[PDB]
Amino acid sequence: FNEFKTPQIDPIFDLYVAYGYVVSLIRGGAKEATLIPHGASYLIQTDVSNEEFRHGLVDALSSMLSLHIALAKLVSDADFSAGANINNVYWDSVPRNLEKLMKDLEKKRSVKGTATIPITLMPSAGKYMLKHFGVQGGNPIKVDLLNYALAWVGFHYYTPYIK
DNA sequence: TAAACTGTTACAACCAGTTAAGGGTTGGGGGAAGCACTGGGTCT
Repeated sequence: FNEFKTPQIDPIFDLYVAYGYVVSLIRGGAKEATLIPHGASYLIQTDVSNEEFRHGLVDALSSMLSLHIALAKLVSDADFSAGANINNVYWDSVPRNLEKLMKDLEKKRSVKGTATIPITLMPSAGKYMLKHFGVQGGNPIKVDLLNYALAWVGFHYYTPYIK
């Protein structure tokens, strides 16, 4: 077994990245696996280290890009781009994020940077956050690229939305 | 000089007959179903 560790942020985005983990594992096999909910941890029990998790993730990401291209800068009708996203800036940030993910996680190498977190994935996300008196010039909260992609795939594939 | 004795207190028939107990006609029209105010990202 591997006991894939999942960081704790909030039981909305954390459940989204858990959905991404479980969908990536079920994509490509991963038999005799289970999901153990720990309030917010939402851990996975599977007997594999990393082969089929990569296979399922790349398959799901290829399907993501295909759906984005099929749907119509690079605004489309995709759920993960404009079907649920309320910001016009997201309609262009999602294509570039997916393109960067394609350029990064295809030659068997890890990620190198991070990304912002949107309202749809986590309602508690915003560029203005106070610490003691006021807010900063940027956003202290950041999400890893792999975690961001898994949250995106979980949001588009699992949670339902009404527009 | 006395102060109603007694059989009797209605019988019998019958105790609504029929007919219909709404007929019709319309069962919300017609408008609107939040107007703004608060914008979140990515860059210089």
